[PDB]
Amino acid sequence: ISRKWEKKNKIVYPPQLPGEPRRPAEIYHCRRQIKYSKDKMWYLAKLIRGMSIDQALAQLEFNDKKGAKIIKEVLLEAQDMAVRDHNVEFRSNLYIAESTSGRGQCLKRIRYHGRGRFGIMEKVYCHYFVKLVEGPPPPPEPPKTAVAHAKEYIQQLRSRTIVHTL
Amino acid sequence: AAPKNRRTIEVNRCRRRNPQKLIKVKNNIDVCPECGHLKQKHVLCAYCYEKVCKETAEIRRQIGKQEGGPFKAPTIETVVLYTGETPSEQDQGKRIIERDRKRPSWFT
Amino acid sequence: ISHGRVFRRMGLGPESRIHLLRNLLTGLVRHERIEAPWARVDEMRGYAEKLIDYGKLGDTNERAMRMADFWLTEKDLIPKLFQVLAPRYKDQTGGYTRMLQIPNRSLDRAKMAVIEYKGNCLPPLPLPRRDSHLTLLNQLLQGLRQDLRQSQ
Amino acid sequence: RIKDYDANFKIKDFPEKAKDIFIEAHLCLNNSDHDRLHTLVTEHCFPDMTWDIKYKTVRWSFVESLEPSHVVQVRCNVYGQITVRMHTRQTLAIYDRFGRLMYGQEDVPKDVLEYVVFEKQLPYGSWRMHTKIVPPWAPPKQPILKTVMIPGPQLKPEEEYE
Amino acid sequence: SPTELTEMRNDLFNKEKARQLSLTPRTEKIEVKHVGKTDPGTVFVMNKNISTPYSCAMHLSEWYCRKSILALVDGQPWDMYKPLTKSCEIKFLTFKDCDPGEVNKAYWRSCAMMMGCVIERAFKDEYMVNLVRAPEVPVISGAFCYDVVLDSKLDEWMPTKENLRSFTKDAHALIYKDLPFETLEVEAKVALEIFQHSKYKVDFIEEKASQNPERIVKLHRIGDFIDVSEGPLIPRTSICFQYEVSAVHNLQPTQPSLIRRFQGVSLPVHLRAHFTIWDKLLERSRK
Ligand SMILES: [Mg+2]
Ligand SMILES: [Mg+2]
Ligand SMILES: [Mg+2]
Ligand SMILES: [Zn+2]
Repeated sequence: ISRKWEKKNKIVYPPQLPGEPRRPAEIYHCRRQIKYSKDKMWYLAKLIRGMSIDQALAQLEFNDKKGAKIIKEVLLEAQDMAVRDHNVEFRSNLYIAESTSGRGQCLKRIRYHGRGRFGIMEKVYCHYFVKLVEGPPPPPEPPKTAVAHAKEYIQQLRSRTIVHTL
Repeated sequence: AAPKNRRTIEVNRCRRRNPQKLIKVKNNIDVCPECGHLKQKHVLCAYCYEKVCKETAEIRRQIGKQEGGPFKAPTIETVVLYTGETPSEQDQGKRIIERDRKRPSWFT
Repeated sequence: ISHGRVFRRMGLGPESRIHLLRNLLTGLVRHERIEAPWARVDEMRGYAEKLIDYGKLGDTNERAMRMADFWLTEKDLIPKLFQVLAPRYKDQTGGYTRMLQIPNRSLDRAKMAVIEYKGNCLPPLPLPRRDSHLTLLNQLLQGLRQDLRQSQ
Repeated sequence: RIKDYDANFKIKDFPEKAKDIFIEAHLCLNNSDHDRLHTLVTEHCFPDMTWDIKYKTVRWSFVESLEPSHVVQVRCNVYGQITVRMHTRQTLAIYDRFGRLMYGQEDVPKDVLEYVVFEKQLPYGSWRMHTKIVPPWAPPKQPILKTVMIPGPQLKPEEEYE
Repeated sequence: SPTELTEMRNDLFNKEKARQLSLTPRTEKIEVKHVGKTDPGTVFVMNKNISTPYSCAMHLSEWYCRKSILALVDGQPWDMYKPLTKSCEIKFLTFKDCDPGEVNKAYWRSCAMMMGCVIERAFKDEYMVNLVRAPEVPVISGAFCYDVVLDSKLDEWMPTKENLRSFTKDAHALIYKDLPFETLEVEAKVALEIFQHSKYKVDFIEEKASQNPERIVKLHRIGDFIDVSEGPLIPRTSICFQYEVSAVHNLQPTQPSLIRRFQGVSLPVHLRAHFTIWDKLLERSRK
């Protein structure tokens, strides 16, 4: 097994120079061996990916999936540790930069079928990972307008060269 | 019928990440003015409803203690009175349920 | 095709549906506030209103007594139905029940609702209240109303 | 008792050694030298110095001592504790995991009055910082850069605010 | 030149900000307790003269920041971006409170200020525009009013529907810009230094200095637009959602000068009104 996500919180950066932009705080948290399918957890992770901590908590509090409660607990723990240990000034000033579900260590069981035959069940377990970044959530990538789209087309036209000649 | 070929991870990703599959963001969530916890606009506040349910459970337990057994539902109205409260003229002739606590502010 | 079908298909059949609604309605009559799946509460609200009307009809009405005897599985509630609820609503003509959705059931995430008889002794529900008349929009609309009244 | 156990100790000469030990221990904190810390401070001191400073960089520097350090109180399988009052001038700058300043100024010196209690074990023992007594009348420490939120009672639904 | 006037006014505003923030060096800690109904008992150990009720809301949650328009500090209304000055009691006021009166007044003043900025920056250079005052008309009046004196060259010109629509477009451009409502409590001397080129603003500053015990005046900037505020304003122009310069009316006493009153109506994002209700509100505001 690998546990690099936990270690990711132990990296210490050198002191920043006064004439340097303030480095946003990053907090890595995870929960291991959740009795939940990673495929099902991925939908919740994608849902809360890129949102602010408060918005993610709000969505999870009212989503009906079982993994929603687990992710809410993980996010609350992440917020608490970010405030206590990672010197994050404001609780609400955090957004989910990364949220993914990983396969856990699963157990194999037997499912009995009709004619003395069987299948191999898998008591599925999954991991859950979050990175919380201090600061307002990055603005959503605006859809490319017709102006920019035509600009790209014209750039493609201009890039044309006389191929296969001097 | 059995699969004729294994579907690739590309096709599977397409199918299972199609926005029809993805969870929809809910924009009907709002803050409860009473307690400040989150609530869906049409749904009742969970925190406030739990407060009311716990107070109702206490009142109902007192009701059961006073009734003393099954099939003893009163034939008169009921009034809940808290510590430091006396029955009013309207409350006269009504079964009094006494609660050993101060009247909740929300309760009236 | 279910055009015009007004009754949900519940339980193990029509009789089981009637019995489930009867149990829910007996609980409602006993406790004056019952939380149950949303669809079942919606189905039983009409029957609760109908029992209130039958109680209004009076004790002496044999038809009302038979209806109450059928619908209230606990016979101690029939005197209640006829002497506590119907007298309470004698002034009213309808809307005896308040039904409000509740956060989904923790077990199976079922759509739940709480249904109560109005004016019960139990603590009031956190009823949803409209925005105060003193808000910006409401004050502007009050200005509209005052201007129209002054015009007329 | 100290002299009958050692036979070469000097109360008058102690303050210089105590000051040197203090400066070296704090420089070891600056450089994250736990091996030298375990020799310069006791086991009751090392956790207090290192636990909250783990995962952060401290830029500590002693600039001068205002008044000369002098022994104050000494008491005594058998340990001997010496209290030394030091009114010196130091600097601090504590940064986060991300190198963001969170306490003090890297250059501005501050006057610090403190009472360092050293201890020694009486064959191969030595004099190591054991504690720091903070007077109840001590001036408030330097304020923190970041603001703080202190949650109120996380009331359960049945509970009511008082 | 108008650009020079704006530049120098902004320069004076920035110097005043720097002086005020330097007057309190280091980080003095003040305790502000949440006296609000929800989240009771939370005490915030904030930086004096730096932290704001918006910082309090950020500590609490994002919903506070989004929904809180004003802050009652020790019972007095405060701008969400006005730095706190002492340990106190704080209560955030939203639009949907039981008695939103103060928030309504603040939003109303902010809308008037945005209207004034649009008015000043809309007209062509050759025409002189001088903002005289923003009357504190009630919300029941159905329209926030801003009083201006235009160039004598335009003494017989009335804005057309297209001109009003252009004013609305400029106001919506400001809303899209989403500028904060920077605020300062600045001495009447500095206020007069800033507004020395406007007799109306000078006399308004004099009235405010007379009303208050000291000579302290509320000076607000949206962007490159210094103005005197009758009271607290809203956090950011993005609070406004619907905004319409409804009409313009010349005041009856025209002999001294033409006091033209620009009447507009607005509604925040939190209180959006349907299209038909908004149309009726526009009709009632055009009066
Ligand atoms: Mg078999
Ligand atoms: Mg398998
Ligand atoms: Mg069924
Ligand atoms: Zn609530």
